[PDB]
Parts: sequence; C-alpha cells; structure tokens
Amino acid sequence: TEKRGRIYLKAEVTDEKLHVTVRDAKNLIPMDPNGLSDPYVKLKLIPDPKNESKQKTKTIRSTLNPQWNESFTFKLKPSDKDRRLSVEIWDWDRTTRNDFMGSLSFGVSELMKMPASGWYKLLNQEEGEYYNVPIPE
Ligand SMILES: [Pb+2]
Ligand SMILES: [Pb+2]
Repeated sequence: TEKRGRIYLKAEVTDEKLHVTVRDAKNLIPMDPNGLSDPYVKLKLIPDPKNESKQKTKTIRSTLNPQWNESFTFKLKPSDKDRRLSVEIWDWDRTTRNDFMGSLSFGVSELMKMPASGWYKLLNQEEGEYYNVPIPE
C-alpha cells in the first residue's frame, strides 16, 4: 500500500561508473513485534537475470530512522542503457524470512542526463521497480 517513509540518496554517473550514496531514511514502517525494524538496503541494476549486480548496506538494528552513510559503485556496460538502478529497503529477520519495507528506482539513461540527490518517497515493491518520487518540498 503506502506511507512507507522516505530515503535520502545521491546517484550520479561519471565516466561509465554509477556512484550511489545511501544516506539515511526516516519514518519507515514497523515490521517487528517490538514495533521497529532492522533495515538494510539492496541495490541492483535490473533486469539482473544472473543475479550478479547486488550490493547492500549493513543492517542497522532496531530503528525506523536508519543512518547508513554508505557508498557504492557499479561499472556500467552498453546494455545498461535499458536498465534501472533498483533501491529496496528490507527488514533483516533473525527468525523469519526477511521482508520488504519500501523502494524506488532510477533509469540509468535518466541518471546520465541528470544526477539524483535528495529525499525520495518510498514506494511499494512493484511500483518501486518502475519510477521514483522526489520530495524536495
Ligand atoms: Pb520482519
Ligand atoms: Pb526484523
């Protein structure tokens, strides 16, 4: 559904490399019995059939307002013109399968035209693979 918090990201392409900085997120949805979550962020260039592009932040336990401050780099290839950078927050779970918290994505070609910087609204899993919603206001 919706109202999943927001995330602050920077994503820019420079000389065939995509640099992404995952800063922090605010107001995430509770996922655990204790009312909090143990969030981490998965980054991928999709489609990724062979599942080779995945990178992830560390897991921060017991918070709905994580501050990761982590950076990542992807080397781009020509075929990436048809790919998107997918950013998904998931809850790490000690005793159950990990579950989805919120997401968004950027087209590689679009980032090449204009870098991304700022706060973004977290979307549901399907929606997140298709667009993003900046919230500069
Ligand atoms: Pb959970
Ligand atoms: Pb958990």
